[PDB]
Amino acid sequence: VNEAFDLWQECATHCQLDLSQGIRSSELDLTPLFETSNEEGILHYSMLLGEGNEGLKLAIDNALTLHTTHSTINFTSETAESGPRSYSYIRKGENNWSLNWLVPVGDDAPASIKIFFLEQDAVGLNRYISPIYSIEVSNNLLNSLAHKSTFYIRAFSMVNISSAGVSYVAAPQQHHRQKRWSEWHTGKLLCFLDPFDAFYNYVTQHTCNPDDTWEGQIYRVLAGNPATLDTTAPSTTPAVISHRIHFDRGNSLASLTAHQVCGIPLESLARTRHPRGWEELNNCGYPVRNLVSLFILARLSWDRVEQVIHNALTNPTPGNALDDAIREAPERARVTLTLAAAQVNQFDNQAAGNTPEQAQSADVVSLSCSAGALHCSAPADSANALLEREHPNGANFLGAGEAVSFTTRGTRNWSSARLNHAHQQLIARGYVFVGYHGSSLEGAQSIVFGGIRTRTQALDDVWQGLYISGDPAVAYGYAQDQEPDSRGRIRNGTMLRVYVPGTATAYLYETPLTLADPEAVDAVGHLIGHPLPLQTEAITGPEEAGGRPATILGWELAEQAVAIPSTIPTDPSNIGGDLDPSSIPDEESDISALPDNVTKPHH
Ligand SMILES: [Mg+2]
Repeated sequence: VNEAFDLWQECATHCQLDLSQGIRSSELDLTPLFETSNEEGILHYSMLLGEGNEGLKLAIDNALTLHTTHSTINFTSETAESGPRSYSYIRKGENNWSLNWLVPVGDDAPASIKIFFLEQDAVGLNRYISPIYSIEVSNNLLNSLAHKSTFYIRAFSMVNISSAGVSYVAAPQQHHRQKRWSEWHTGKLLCFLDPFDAFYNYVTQHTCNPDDTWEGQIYRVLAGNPATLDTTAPSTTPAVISHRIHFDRGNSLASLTAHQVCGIPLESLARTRHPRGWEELNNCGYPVRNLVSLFILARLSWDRVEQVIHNALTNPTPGNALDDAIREAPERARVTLTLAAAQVNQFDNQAAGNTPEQAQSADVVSLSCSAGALHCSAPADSANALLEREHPNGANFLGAGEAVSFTTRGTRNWSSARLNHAHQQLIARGYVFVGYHGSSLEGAQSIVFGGIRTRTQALDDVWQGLYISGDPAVAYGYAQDQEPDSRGRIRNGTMLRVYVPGTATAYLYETPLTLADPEAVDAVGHLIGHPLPLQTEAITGPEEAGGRPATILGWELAEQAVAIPSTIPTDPSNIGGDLDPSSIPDEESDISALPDNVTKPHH
């Protein structure tokens, strides 16, 4: 009796909802107020739960069910095809919290909903956020949640609901489809929603980039009276935001790897509503994902990727699909499988329970790292996920111009003027030039558009990291394919410039000892104040005895470094040749002053 209520009328402002007579339900009917026909954008459903928000069962249709206690918010969600999926959030707050869900609208829009909990301080200001949970659901649920759904609430006695309603923001149609939804699977999602932009700024100390986060799109209420203005606690301190991404297809590791190799937004490799086939996906995205899948099907150790590639190129099994896939694009296979192997090793080391094989289908957790902070600590509840740290990369610093791409005939759309502008933007953001990195065309695409990240390397564990040099002639030797293809051919590659955040300048060390020399290991340990390997440090020294300098960035520093293209071309007439110092533009030499490296330990 009197089960029914009207959330968007009675609880728009405030309602004390009676739970004493058993279950309460409200139709959330959007059909009168919003026609999803010819709309592309985001529905943001929210309500604030006050006193009596503990010991409740909440539901949206039969699709999403939440259980609340004082210390936890637990939920189970339906998925498109993989069956139900359960998450437990340990509360960071003790007072009110908002239930938020995002429903993307449009035939071309993403095939995931977002769920997240914003916890307030004692005085009712937004202070803490849960992980952003991304669930790939059926086309039917995506459509229904944008039309009519029912909200159920039950105790086991009343609950204070306020600011119940729904808002909408249209996707910007001036940006092509890939770019348009690029931040759907990042913490910058919060920058799409007017009430949370400043929350993101205060918690991450990163910009809400106008051109990447829909700035200027009108965020408007459709029903009820939801929170639209910022009410962020002014005392909010920096903290890592986590975005947990479920892949219904079970191909998370392959999709993550394709994102990192190709520099393609992770959303583009997610579930599609209707079979898509973007030019960037058919050329790089799908083939790279497919190579990881074929490697998994071969049942080979991730420790052996470089020997599997070598074997495929020099002593292949004819008609073996993995060998043939490697042979088609060997250098892409090197970048692809050494990235996936590093991700699998990192996953394995996150928990005793974790196995290489659980990595294949694990959720991705995207971490919004705090600007400048040298360490980006993962939340405890991310230990069962594939971690990717969001740091600015080269693509954020290319500035205005046509699309930059890497070819044997040279870097496209990359003038001295564009480099000077990029350099100026980097030093204005406190980044410091540390040297040149030579890579393959595919290596450059990955590092610039995907970001620098750990790859497995055939070398001593203690000397692992990104190998660069202050001397562009050293880098130049690596600015080509790492090994020949199946016909014994090597392509020229790309010269890159590498910049570290200014926060790392005290950890840029130098020794007269030879890098990668077993006899230098204890002396380098003494210099950096702990045994190798390098963490958030770099070491500079002779490449070989008496030789030219090189620099190793520890992988944890390298992740935070930015690579942009050099205007030093690779000469395709003289593949394997020495750098002609006459091919170095004076405008580049002028911006290439190197740091004052630390030569004695701090203590
Ligand atoms: Mg915004």
